[PDB]
Amino acid sequence: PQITLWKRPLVTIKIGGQLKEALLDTGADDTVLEEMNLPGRWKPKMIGGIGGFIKVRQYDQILIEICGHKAIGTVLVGPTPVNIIGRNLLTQIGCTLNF
Amino acid sequence: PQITLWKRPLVTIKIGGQLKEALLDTGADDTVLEEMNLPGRWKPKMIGGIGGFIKVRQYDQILIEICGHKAIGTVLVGPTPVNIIGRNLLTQIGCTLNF
Ligand SMILES: CC[C@H](C)CN(C[C@@H](O)[C@H](Cc1ccccc1)NC(=O)O[C@H]1CO[C@H]2OCC[C@H]21)S(=O)(=O)c1ccc2c(c1)OCO2
Repeated sequence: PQITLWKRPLVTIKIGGQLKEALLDTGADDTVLEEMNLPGRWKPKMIGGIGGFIKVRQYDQILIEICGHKAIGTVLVGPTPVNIIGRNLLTQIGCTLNF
Repeated sequence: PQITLWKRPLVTIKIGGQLKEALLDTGADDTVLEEMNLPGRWKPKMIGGIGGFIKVRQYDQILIEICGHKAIGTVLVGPTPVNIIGRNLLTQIGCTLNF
């Protein structure tokens, strides 16, 4: 579909058997999800933005379905205020900026 | 143009008569630029990112040119890690997400 930017580009996603709302974020290198209990191994990471850094847990090869489009890649989990779909997964669903 | 997301969506902007590089950031409500000298008056404001809240200078009705597209809107100036173009200006140049 085509999504205008009058409002936040929030879409429904499916990850780890849960439906959530997440931001399609072209400014996010990586995908960062609100705190959740995912199984499997992980490694710690820190990611920076406005206000400083947050500590996150990095899971690899995590499947996420975005508006019916399937994608699999690295997913960071930590105390983010919002679910953020980053470019690592946006590329996989064929998302582009257009103007 | 149609911009894929395998790289950061970085573009050249023109503000205050000076060229800079900025990130098209659909996950940002507002446009936030690194510390710089801008003409006109400003008001102190606070914005929160992933890592917390920062102090910024708010400039209203500022002319910015993005990839040759003219916009006039609010521009926040403060200690952001990257020049980011937010939805307040992305809408003015006709930007949409598509997949
Ligand atoms: C360094 C470039 C940006 C600041 C990076 N951010 C993505 C933004 O889209 C962020 C995503 C975002 C959105 C809401 C809350 C927290 C983070 N939005 C943001 O900070 O916008 C602010 C300015 O406008 C205001 O509206 C939204 C917040 C304000 S981020 O969330 O900090 C981020 C996400 C994934 C990352 C990462 C940083 O490092 C590598 O992987």
